[PDB]
Amino acid sequence: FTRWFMSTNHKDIGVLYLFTGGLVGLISVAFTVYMRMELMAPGVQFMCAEHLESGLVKGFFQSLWPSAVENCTPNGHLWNVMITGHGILMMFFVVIPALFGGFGNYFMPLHIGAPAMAFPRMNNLSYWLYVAGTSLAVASLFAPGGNGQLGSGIGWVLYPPLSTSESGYSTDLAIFAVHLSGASSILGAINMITTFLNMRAPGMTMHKVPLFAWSIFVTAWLILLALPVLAGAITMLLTDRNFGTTFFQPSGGGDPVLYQHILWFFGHPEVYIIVLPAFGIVSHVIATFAKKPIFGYLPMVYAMVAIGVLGFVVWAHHMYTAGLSLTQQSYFMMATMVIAVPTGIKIFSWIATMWGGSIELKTPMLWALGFLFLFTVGGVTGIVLSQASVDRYYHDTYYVVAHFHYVMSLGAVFGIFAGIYFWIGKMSGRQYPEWAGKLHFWMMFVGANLTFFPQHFLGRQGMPRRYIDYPEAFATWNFVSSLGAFLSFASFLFFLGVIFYTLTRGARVTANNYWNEHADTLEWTLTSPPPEHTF
Amino acid sequence: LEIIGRPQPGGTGFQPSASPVATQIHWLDGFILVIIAAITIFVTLLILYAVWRFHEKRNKVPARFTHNSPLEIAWTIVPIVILVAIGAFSLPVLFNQQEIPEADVTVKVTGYQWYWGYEYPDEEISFESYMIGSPATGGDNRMSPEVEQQLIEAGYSRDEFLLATDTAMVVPVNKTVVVQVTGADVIHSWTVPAFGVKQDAVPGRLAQLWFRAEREGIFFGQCSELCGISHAYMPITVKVVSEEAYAAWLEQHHHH
Ligand code: HEA
Ligand code: HEA
Ligand SMILES: CCCCCCCCCCO[C@@H]1O[C@H](CO)[C@@H](O[C@H]2O[C@H](CO)[C@@H](O)[C@H](O)[C@H]2O)[C@H](O)[C@H]1O
Ligand SMILES: CCCCCCCCCCO[C@@H]1O[C@H](CO)[C@@H](O[C@H]2O[C@H](CO)[C@@H](O)[C@H](O)[C@H]2O)[C@H](O)[C@H]1O
Ligand SMILES: CCCCCCCCCCO[C@@H]1O[C@H](CO)[C@@H](O[C@H]2O[C@H](CO)[C@@H](O)[C@H](O)[C@H]2O)[C@H](O)[C@H]1O
Ligand SMILES: CCCCCCCCCCCCC
Ligand SMILES: CCCCCCCCCCCCC
Ligand SMILES: CCCC[C@@H](O)[C@@H](O)CO
Ligand SMILES: [Ca+2]
Ligand SMILES: [Cl-]
Ligand SMILES: [Cu+]
Ligand SMILES: [Cu+]
Ligand SMILES: [Cu+]
Ligand SMILES: [Mg+2]
Ligand SMILES: [O-]
Repeated sequence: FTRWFMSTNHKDIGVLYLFTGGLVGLISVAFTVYMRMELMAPGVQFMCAEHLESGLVKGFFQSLWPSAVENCTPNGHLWNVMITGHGILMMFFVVIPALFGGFGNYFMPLHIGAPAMAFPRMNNLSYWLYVAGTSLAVASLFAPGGNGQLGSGIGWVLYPPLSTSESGYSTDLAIFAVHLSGASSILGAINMITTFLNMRAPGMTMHKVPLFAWSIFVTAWLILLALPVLAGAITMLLTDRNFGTTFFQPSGGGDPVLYQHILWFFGHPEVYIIVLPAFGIVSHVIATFAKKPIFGYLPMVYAMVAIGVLGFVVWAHHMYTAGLSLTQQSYFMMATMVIAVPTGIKIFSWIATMWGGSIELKTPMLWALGFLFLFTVGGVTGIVLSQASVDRYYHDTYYVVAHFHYVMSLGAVFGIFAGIYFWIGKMSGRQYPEWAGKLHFWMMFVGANLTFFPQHFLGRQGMPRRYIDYPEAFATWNFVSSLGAFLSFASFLFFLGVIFYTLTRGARVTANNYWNEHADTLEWTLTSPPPEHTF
Repeated sequence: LEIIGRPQPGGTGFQPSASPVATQIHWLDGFILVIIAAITIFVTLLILYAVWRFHEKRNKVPARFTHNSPLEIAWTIVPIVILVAIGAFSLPVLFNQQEIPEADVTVKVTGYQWYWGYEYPDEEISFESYMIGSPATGGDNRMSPEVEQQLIEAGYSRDEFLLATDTAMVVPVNKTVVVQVTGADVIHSWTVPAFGVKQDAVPGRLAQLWFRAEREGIFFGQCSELCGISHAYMPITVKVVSEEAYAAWLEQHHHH
């Protein structure tokens, strides 16, 4: 019923965010499949201008079947719209809503022994702002946009003057979408912080709070500083476009590079906002399935705090070729290298946790171990990129695409899957089938590596970002990358089948704690699912 | 001229170096690659070992330790040492890249939607450079018989489609070229992988890069900041030639 959507309980809101994030995730993943269909071979075969002469529905279906090059006038605007749509959905409407909005709202209060959150009504509103933002982002795709077509082909970070000169109002709708996302995140962040500070159970001191609850707390602080700054940046785009300002227009005395400083001041924190809750989940999962308490609890907390703090002083590593002085480049290179120490270290603590344990290779543990490998592969190419002299070559190439799909995209995704399998029995009263979870893992693991590892080669060979088409020499590794993407997609559809099965006819969960004694936090103390009123 | 600065089928490495700066990038990246491949193999082998050795069937009773000070000190300092080492080789390379020397040849480049404009202020030469196959050359950004013919006529082949332009930026070998880069409308980015150079072309700003090409040939780049519908379709061709051939090219442009 629609008694779900009016609920103010943190558990119901958590579930709403997870399902919604999953659905938006499906839409955005489907964009990537279409993207990889076009990148599978050189020459444009799918995104043909000829499909525009048909209707919106007719044109859609025609563009899913390949044409010969001689019958396909390349439509670069569509490429640009799809990738911008993919990026914006992922960065604002998928992974943070799932990790922070979803698991954050469901589990943090349980972990700190809070029976309710500080602002249940505000929490419900945060969800609705998320949905409204999502709707506007999607609406922008069908709105008068650049080049006399629909949608904005401007990149997820919306650089002016391109974003400010894009025609139609598609771009204004996208800016409004992002405002609504920021508002949702800010309300959530205020809720999380106040709950964490005022509503811990008697006895629950700061040094006894589980790592996941900490990860959410730190993330919430990052949101309160970072998101208001983004709101500034995008309002200035909005006024340049509609209200006669020239913040980013040289003719009026503006500087487009100013936008980049402000955008990236949000933009770096954004990635740590994405991954910090995944760190929390990994810590809970590894401890449970290694049957061994987390190694260095206090260093783990402090490493998270240090990463949070330092993530505000590294932003211009996204701007090494934008015209930064040699002094600026050198500083940001060094600040970036520093943050690599607390971050890359937590990896050793996770391995030390496993060391000497009694390891059970259940589905959630597989995702967690996948995380350790893949986050390392991604983090390590980050180090390469921090070196401005080498970034000269790699910037705006597929090497960067490989990096971030490695540390961030797949890190957040493997953390999300780890959480779902870890917690689905607890949330639903029904258990997933073990063989299917493992099959999902191996399919996703092989698929994702086949998709993204060859993109390192494409970048080293000089393939730029945001290209509908590419020189014939890049064909081999684009083909492999596309096959990987198709296999990952297959694994995701299988996953959705697994979730449907689990929720409709999964084995009944009868235990409060269906794992083992080393799942020692408070949710495993409650029934499965927990009662409407906990503690 | 030999086509040198281009991607090669199935390639996994950098494009060939044709400048001292590109050489430095290749060495530095190769050095870091050794290190990060070592770190990755290490981390991977530790996980796989721990899972084999401490599997629940092999280690039935788990340990309970949460500390190991000497190991924690080692695993904190060693990363710090690794990064200081990298930074020590990396910063000089960076300083070399970004300190602009005295120019033998000066070119001013302007990015437009969707083509590049070149000016040689010392020579009073200017021209525009469009992709072969763009609307400017009669095409619509795709291969066709006409486009292949134009590629042939210009001294290329169908394999250089998306890379080759109707006109090239010509420079003499073993001379210091300083390129001043700006944008006319939106941000573009001017780059040549073989030279180890990239610089955004921002409206309202004039930014500088340098290179010295160490061998003759043809070298390609592609616009590296999303700039709208034909971002994929406004590449860069540099031809490095003898001093005499460069002079000959210059005289061809002189109006008497
Ligand atoms: C999960 C989020 C996340 C994380 C954690 C990281 C981690 C790192 N990132 Fe990455 N980055 C992104 C998300 C993330 N990145 C995104 C989204 C972009 C591009 C956005 C866009 O343009 O669209 C980007 C782009 C990006 C750039 C700009 C590239 C360009 O545009 O040209 C740079 C430059 O320095 C960089 C550097 C680094 C570094 C040095 C790390 C380090 O923190 C990594 C630390 C290292 C590891 C985790 C490896 C494991 C280490 C050990 C096991 C031992 C430790 C030892 C040592 C460090 C020596 N990143
Ligand atoms: C979390 C962030 C995230 C994620 C998960 C992904 C997922 C994927 N990305 Fe994405 N990507 C971005 C963020 C992300 N991307 C960004 C920011 C850009 C830049 C856009 C720009 O240029 O402006 C980009 C750009 C980008 C490019 C470069 C486009 C270009 O430069 O022209 C490509 C190329 O193949 C690509 C491919 C893919 C593929 C095949 C997948 C996936 O198909 C991989 C397979 C993964 C799955 C099948 C599982 C997905 C699961 C979820 C999403 C969780 C859903 C939630 C729940 C279940 C609760 N992406
Ligand atoms: C003394 C004599 C008085 C002269 C007065 C005449 C004023 C001329 C207006 C200039 O504005 C032009 O408008 C075009 C149309 O809006 C633009 O074309 C753009 O839009 C077209 C479609 O409208 C596309 O076909 C083009 O490719 C694209 O460049 C073009 O860039 C822009 O400069
Ligand atoms: C940089 C990459 C590193 C990746 C991490 C993986 C390596 C982890 C090695 C852990 O080393 C163990 O630490 C324990 C604690 O320090 C020691 O126990 C010792 O101390 C315990 C704590 O009091 C006692 O219970 C034990 O009996 C006593 O053997 C034990 O000997 C030692 O082997
Ligand atoms: C007293 C004197 C009065 C002034 C009279 C000047 C009249 C002639 C102006 C021509 O304008 C050009 O039109 C092109 C064709 O429309 C545009 O190409 C644009 O559009 C093409 C087709 O989409 C793209 O391929 C190009 O890259 C893109 O620059 C180009 O920008 C624009 O300058
Ligand atoms: C003669 C053309 C080859 C046929 C291959 C077309 C496959 C298109 C698959 C589209 C399915 C949507 C994901
Ligand atoms: C650990 C991540 C490494 C990703 C880079 C792969 C580069 C392959 C090097 C090939 C060089 C061929 C000459
Ligand atoms: C090589 C011929 C030199 C001609 C020279 O006068 C011109 O480049 C100046 O306009
Ligand atoms: Ca294609
Ligand atoms: Cl509540
Ligand atoms: Cu960053
Ligand atoms: Cu461009
Ligand atoms: Cu471009
Ligand atoms: Mg750029
Ligand atoms: O980032």
